Amino acid sequence: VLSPADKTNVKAAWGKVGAHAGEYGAEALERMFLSFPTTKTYFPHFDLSHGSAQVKGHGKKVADALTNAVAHVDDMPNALSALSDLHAHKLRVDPVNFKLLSHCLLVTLAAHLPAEFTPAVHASLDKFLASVSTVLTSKYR
Amino acid sequence: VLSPADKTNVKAAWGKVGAHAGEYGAEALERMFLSFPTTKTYFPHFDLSHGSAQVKGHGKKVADALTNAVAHVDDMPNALSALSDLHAHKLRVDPVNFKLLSHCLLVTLAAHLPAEFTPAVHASLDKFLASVSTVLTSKYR
Amino acid sequence: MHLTPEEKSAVTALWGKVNVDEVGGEALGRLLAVYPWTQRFFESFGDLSTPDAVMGNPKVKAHGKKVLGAFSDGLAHLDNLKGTFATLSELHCDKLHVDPENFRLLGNVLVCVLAHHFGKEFTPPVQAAYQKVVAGVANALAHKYH
Amino acid sequence: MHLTPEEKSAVTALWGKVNVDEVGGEALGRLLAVYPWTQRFFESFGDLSTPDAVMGNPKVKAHGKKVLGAFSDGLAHLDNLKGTFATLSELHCDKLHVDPENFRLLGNVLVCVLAHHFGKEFTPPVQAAYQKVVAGVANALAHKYH
Ligand code: HEM
Ligand code: HEM
Ligand code: HEM
Ligand code: HEM
Repeated sequence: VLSPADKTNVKAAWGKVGAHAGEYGAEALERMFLSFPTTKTYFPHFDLSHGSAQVKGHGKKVADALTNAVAHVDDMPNALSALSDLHAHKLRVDPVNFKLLSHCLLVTLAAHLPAEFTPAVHASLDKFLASVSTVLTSKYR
Repeated sequence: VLSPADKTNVKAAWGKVGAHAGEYGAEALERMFLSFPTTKTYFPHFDLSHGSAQVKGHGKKVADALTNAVAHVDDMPNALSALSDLHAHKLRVDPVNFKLLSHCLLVTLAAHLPAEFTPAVHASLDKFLASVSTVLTSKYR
Repeated sequence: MHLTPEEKSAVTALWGKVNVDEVGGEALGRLLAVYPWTQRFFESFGDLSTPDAVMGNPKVKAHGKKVLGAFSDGLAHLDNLKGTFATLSELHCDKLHVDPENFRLLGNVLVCVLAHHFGKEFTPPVQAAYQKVVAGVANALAHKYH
Repeated sequence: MHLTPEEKSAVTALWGKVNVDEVGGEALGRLLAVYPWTQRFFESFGDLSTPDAVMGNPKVKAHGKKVLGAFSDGLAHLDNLKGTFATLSELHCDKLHVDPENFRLLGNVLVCVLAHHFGKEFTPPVQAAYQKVVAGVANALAHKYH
């Protein structure tokens, strides 16, 4: 589980993203669709072209949800509940895909935060996102 | 998250394994080493030849653990806590291999218990074993 | 498909004895009940809320046979699963939008079912061979994704 | 390994900028720090207690460069990875007993490292070529396992 230092590293790094979080969400998804094309199977109704506005729009919905997880770092299972229902009952997304989203998020967080992406923080993020992904996947059956 | 109907099916199925826990345990490991040979890397000090005394030996240990899991079904995280400390701090086993053993358990239970392996019980055990695994790979970092 | 002439044989000899109607239906049935997120692709099949429902649904029973039938053609094309499945890959990717990861779930359920029908005969060595077989098949069903 | 020539260019073109001495050290170091279970493998390297301890251990940096030098061999042979790595495949299996999944993690941490150094230059499309190459390499390191 997230240790104090983990929550500390996570808040510092997320805080530097600040305003740019919406554009990171989109760079994130974009990296995902390009490197792991199977993920697209879930977005056949979106336009997945470089720059698509449906992709930026969604990018922001995703970052906004990571921000609110940081904000409630100590109560994530109840803070992300709705999202946990949506992905399990309506969208029905295979859990392996979440580890690919997370990996592209680190790549994204790493290409914009050279000063801040140390080993320890890299270890605190990986843990955060895995913990985000577990909650979101928690009600599959 | 195990429901009560889930818990009830498990208790039953295992109950019929009754005194063959071990034979099954060993069979499962044999099925695993053979179908997913990369799992052998965790047992370089074992005599993995067919019908080896170590595999069986080890078959039981694993089975007795599942039996304790079933009996403490509502409170696994405490009943398997030592085992967790073991698999994470000492053995350090990559969490993927857990899915491979589980599948080899189901396949063994399926081949030995025709009548009890209904699709409902199949689905139950599948959640049951994955629940053991989460608990066994939870103290990792 | 690094299959040994002995593996190639093991598979082959045991399929011969398979009742395709029953197995196919059961694989699909179990697939949908154990890993219920797959129900998403089949909303037009009707009541798929409980195992007894999923297992009793005749559209499921019928699609199952078709699936296994395409599995059967594959065993007869073991050295070129890709060509044998190209067109199926595209359909599943381009028209149906199915995540290939389901393919693996199907192969694994598929193997469970077989050990349920043949009991003692479905030995570790036999399983081992089939595990390569279903994995060659999922990878071929997902070979033309883009 | 479906590598298109653009993908080859992107890959080759970029790798020509890597100070392998340093990146290999960073990668191995990070592998050991973000997933400390891997440590089970290098008890002979001394202090691995904390980030700094890991990141600055000279047996780590020295090992990092040995690994990366082998990755480079690989990029000079993207058409026979399985051939390039067969002896390093046997080694890792028959003598070091290393689960191949660790190859996958290393691969991904390396993608992370590449990204860290080159910033905007690691464009989405570039990463994508890389994810294939590290996948290729991991399969090639996995092949002679038995
Ligand atoms: C950190 C992991 C993830 C988070 C925080 C996240 C969050 C969200 C959020 C906030 C929404 C918008 C909900 C709304 O409509 O009100 C959403 C929807 C959605 N997400 Fe996720 N998601 C994650 C991972 C995934 C991945 C792995 C997939 C599968 C590739 C995925 C696919 C989708 C899809 C298809 C929608 C519906 C979009 C639409 O039809 O407009 N998400 N998610
Ligand atoms: C289904 C979940 C699993 C359970 C319940 C389980 C159970 C056990 C038990 C009871 C022990 C004995 C510890 C003792 O000495 O008292 C053990 C040890 C061990 N386990 Fe697991 N196991 C599981 C999965 C796995 C996984 C997937 C692997 C790796 C392939 C694994 C590898 C090992 C190894 C290498 C030992 C050391 C045994 C020796 O050297 O004698 N186990 N396990
Ligand atoms: C053994 C691997 C699989 C094979 C061989 C297979 C094969 C087939 C075949 C032959 C068709 C017939 C369509 C036609 O004749 O034009 C079909 C349809 C379909 N497959 Fe699969 N499939 C497999 C796995 C999956 C699974 C894992 C999914 C996800 C749950 C899936 C989803 C579908 C859907 C939604 C259809 C169309 C159903 C309809 O028309 O109502 N398939 N498949
Ligand atoms: C790119 C993937 C990898 C490559 C190219 C690679 C390559 C190498 C090479 C060239 C050696 C030196 C061979 C020798 O001493 O004869 C080596 C040694 C070793 N490798 Fe890997 N390796 C990779 C990934 C891994 C990872 C993920 C692990 C496990 C964490 C690992 C474990 C080891 C160990 C334990 C040694 C011997 C350590 C020692 O010298 O005491 N390798 N590796």
